Amino acid sequence: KPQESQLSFTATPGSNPNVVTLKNTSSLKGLVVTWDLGNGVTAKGEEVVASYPFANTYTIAMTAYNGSTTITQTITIANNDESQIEPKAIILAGGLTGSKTWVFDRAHDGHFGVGPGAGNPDYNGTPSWWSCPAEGKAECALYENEFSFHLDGGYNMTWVNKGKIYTNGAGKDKLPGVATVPGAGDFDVEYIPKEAYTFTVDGDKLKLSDDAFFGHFAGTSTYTIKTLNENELYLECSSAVESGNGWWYRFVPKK
Ligand SMILES: OC[C@H]1O[C@@H](O[C@H]2[C@H](O)[C@@H](O)[C@H](O[C@@H]3[C@@H](O)[C@H](O)O[C@H](CO)[C@H]3O)O[C@@H]2CO)[C@H](O)[C@@H](O)[C@@H]1O
Repeated sequence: KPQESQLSFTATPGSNPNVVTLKNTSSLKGLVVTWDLGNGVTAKGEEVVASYPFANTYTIAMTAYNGSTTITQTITIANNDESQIEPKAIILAGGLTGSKTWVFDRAHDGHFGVGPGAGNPDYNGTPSWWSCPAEGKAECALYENEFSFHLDGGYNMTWVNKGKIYTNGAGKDKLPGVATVPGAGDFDVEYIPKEAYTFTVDGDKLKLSDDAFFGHFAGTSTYTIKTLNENELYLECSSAVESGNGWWYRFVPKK
């Protein structure tokens, strides 16, 4: 078996420093070397390239075979690479650094609503059963739920509330927390968010990790992005607890 002393490699950042060339420099000749690039990718070859969209420290492992022996180094990637990051994620986060908090558009009509959902034969693309007037859900927990997006190591999201989410009878029946009836009707349900979440954006699909939802519980973590720009995030979702019911939500930046 190779001796940890016999083995070496270089990790050289390119003109794009998020793309790193890994080269076997070991004191023994014609070993077979495999790599763990620290980013979920493994490779085999004397010289391979690794790409890291996100600023972080990463552990690279080279394994030489004659037996097998493994050595590691850490690399620091200094800055997020916009060329390898989902563009809509950067709008959600307000940029490649920092964070951006989004809140219900409570001051304008139509920031929450319900209608035939996209699989329903009556779908018309709008919350045609009920559309919330400005401040219509002031008297419940709905507007206390705020969502922060940030690209600190990955597609990260922070969910803050004051310990409650808003839902209806169908939703309350799927959640363990105590339910209360607030001034706006339906149900507040005790629900404490996890300290950290992730998200994915694939085309117009926004998915939240760990069964998260945008303050209003309808049994799904999948949203359809209808509008996303620096001033507005307009979402549809399809209820998993009331077949064929669709919900609409409009978020704007926290001021
Ligand atoms: O048109 C029949 C259609 O109605 C669905 O139920 C709707 C109902 O029409 C809406 O009036 C109702 O709106 C609720 C608001 O009045 C309330 O103030 O706020 C809550 C949100 O907190 C609104 O839900 O919504 C229900 C859907 O939840 C039926 O479900 C559907 O089967 C039927 O075809």
